[PDB]
Amino acid sequence: GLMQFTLPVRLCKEIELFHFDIGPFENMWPGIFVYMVHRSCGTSCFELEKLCRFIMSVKKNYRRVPYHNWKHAVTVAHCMYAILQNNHTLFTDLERKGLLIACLCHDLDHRGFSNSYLQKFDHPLAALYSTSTMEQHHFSQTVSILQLEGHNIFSTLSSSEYEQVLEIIRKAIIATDLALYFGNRKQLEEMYQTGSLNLNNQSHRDRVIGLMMTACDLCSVTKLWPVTKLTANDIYAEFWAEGDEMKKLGIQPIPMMDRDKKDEVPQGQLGFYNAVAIPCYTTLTQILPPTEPLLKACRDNLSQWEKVIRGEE
Ligand SMILES: O=c1ccn(-c2cccc(OC(F)(F)F)c2)nc1-c1ccnn1-c1cccc2ccccc12
Ligand SMILES: [Mg+2]
Ligand SMILES: [Zn+2]
Repeated sequence: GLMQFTLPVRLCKEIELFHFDIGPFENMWPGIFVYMVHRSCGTSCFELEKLCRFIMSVKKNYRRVPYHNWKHAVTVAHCMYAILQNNHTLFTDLERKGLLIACLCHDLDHRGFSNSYLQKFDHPLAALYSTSTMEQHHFSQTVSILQLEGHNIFSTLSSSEYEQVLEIIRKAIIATDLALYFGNRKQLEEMYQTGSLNLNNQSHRDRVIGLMMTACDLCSVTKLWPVTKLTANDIYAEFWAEGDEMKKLGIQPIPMMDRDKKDEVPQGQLGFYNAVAIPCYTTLTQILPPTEPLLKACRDNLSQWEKVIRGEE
């Protein structure tokens, strides 16, 4: 109860910023996460012993893939922590508890393959869940680990609150299906411009939480250029592996995933910042003004990719 997790000075300060990188020391990421729960939610909200057992089982269930790994889980949870701390009074005690857990678990047991590949391979998970295939898996895994012994970190919640928080986590995880993002932002933009957006409408909160989730999940594009540049390697290493597996099924993959078309990447990153990332942080800044740093940093990197194309690096 009196055991305040503290970080070294540079981490204690840099962690409050949106562009924080959690660094190369795996063994520190669990301390970083707990520190974020304690600051974001209270020393009270979870039982330190049960939390630690839960974190470690979740770590154990992320795989050794180039990008969709434990480090991504904790990076996405850090961004969410940054948003919650910069919007201190907009969110309930339960949302804060559930949203940091949703992010840590959002990519549980990812193998580095898109829903498309699962469908074209005819993976058993594609029979079980037709849409948002991996995302229903990730939630289903979160529920599994919650149900292990000494792992129920929500035990002190009523039956009501327990169902509300698991329903926050489910929508949160589902919303990381980028196919769902496009229509979700369209609707939030229209509600905001015609002034009908209302954070008491549970239907509207749900949409806003989904957009935060897209924003946290994309947050590699909001880091300082050297971090963004080096993460793109990890992202594309998974893309090229999936393309290889597409070719193995007798299917020319889209160029994004074709490793023979490495040369087309910088223009592909342009597409994605213009079509996906910039729109995402624009609409999110309109709803939650204090998240502006993510937009600025995203623009900064869009600009860094244009420099790549113009042979200035
Ligand atoms: O640089 C990029 C170029 C293209 N896509 C992309 C486009 C279209 C569908 C798409 O998802 C799919 F691969 F499942 F098909 C990814 N994403 C990124 C990117 C930047 C930061 N994160 N990130 C992501 C990399 C890999 C899975 C991501 C999943 C969701 C959001 C961002 C994901
Ligand atoms: Mg995912
Ligand atoms: Zn993710």
